[PDB]
Amino acid sequence: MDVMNRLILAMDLMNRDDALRVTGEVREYIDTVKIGYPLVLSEGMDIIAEFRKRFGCRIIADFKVADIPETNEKICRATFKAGADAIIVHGFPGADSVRACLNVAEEMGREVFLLTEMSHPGAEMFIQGAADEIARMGVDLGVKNYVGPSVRPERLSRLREIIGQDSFLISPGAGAQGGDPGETLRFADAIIVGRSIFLADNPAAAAAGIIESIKDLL
Amino acid sequence: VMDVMNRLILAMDLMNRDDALRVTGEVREYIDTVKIGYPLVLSEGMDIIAEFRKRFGCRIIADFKVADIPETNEKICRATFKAGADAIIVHGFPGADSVRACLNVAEEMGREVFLLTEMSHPGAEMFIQGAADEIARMGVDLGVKNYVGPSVRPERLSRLREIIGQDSFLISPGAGAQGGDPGETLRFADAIIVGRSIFLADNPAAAAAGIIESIKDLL
Ligand SMILES: O=c1cc(O)n([C@@H]2O[C@H](COP(=O)(O)O)[C@@H](O)[C@H]2O)c(=O)[nH]1
Ligand SMILES: O=c1cc(O)n([C@@H]2O[C@H](COP(=O)(O)O)[C@@H](O)[C@H]2O)c(=O)[nH]1
Repeated sequence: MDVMNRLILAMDLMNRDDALRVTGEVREYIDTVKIGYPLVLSEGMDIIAEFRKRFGCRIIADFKVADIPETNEKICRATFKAGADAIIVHGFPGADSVRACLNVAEEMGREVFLLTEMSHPGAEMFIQGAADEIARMGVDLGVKNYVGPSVRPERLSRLREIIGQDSFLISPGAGAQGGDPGETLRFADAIIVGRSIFLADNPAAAAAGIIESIKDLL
Repeated sequence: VMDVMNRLILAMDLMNRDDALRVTGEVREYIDTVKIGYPLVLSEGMDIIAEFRKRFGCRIIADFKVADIPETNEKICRATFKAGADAIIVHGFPGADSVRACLNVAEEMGREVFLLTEMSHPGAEMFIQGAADEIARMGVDLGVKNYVGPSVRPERLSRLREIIGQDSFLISPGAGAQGGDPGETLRFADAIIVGRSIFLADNPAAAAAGIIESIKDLL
């Protein structure tokens, strides 16, 4: 996956007008948008097709898929039917649940991203202690795309070590949650950024500023 | 606790509005509580909740297995309750802040959170099972009153019930298609969740009536 400027916009605004406007304002800087449940549950799955029509961006559906295999398969089918290029899946529910998603992705020409460790404080309670094993499970399953946390670069580095330099790694938590774009890109292929762009006084200037700060990494 | 008719919750995981409405209508004399998940919501929109309320007046549990950071969890809960869900199901494995975020929205909005502890599928044994007792204890500490645990592992369901106490409300999927037994499950759970063995039946009403007949002494 070739992500422009190593920057993925997390579009978590919950109003169609604002989401489209803000994405349009930063469109020259990105070609990849992460769309999650805040926007989808507020405006419908048809929002994905609308983003493709307006921006011709790739769409990662951040749905943190975390059900049994039967239900995971259905969620992935509905998601890819809506035009998502990729879907993010939790690893914590185990290998069969991940495989269910991989199967649908292969059938429909899409990608699965495996979420290993998360960026929030609560991730330390259960996820963190399982994360290396979840990453190894991904490797065993042939997963090529991973998500790990900007806010813990030592954990992000370990995740990179496990999956190898050939796998693709994206990372949320830079900006609002305190992560640093440049440090994160030592290990991740791309950073995910939401609020520090879409809540900024001037979203375009915010995106341009982030990119300026990592210019030597592009 | 919510008064679930016949201790039986329909898992409506059909992905077509016409079929989902037909089947739900057919079993309405037996079931007043319906679990709507992402297979239906992502296929037909959040307005499917509105449609179910309009047509059936059933309680709606939004099975969204909420599993994000606190900020995003809050947004998901707000959108879900705005659409008319009575309750939402939240994963415990992302930790206490993520659960608290959902509880705070539910409190503000006058709705309920169900905490999913252990899951029913084989993959649950890899990571979830070993965390489940602690996830349940965390729920009790946070003031969670409603829980989800697996029909297919009676021994685990019993332990979950012990942890949360007799006053907590516990619902349980895995009977029927996944092999769990309704009667045994209801030794510990307040209600069983049943999907495919009802909604794929030639006669979903007869399937529901049959399940209920088999547990009639427990009603
Ligand atoms: O560990 C994770 C995994 C995520 O997908 N995310 C997602 O990444 C985005 C982060 O947005 P922000 O830059 O506003 O903090 C949100 O959409 C969030 O749900 C995260 O923050 N941490
Ligand atoms: O551990 C769990 C938690 C669930 O919510 N579920 C949900 O309960 C339902 C089970 O349906 P069924 O009776 O067709 O097996 C599905 O909606 C599934 O997503 C489950 O099967 N196991």
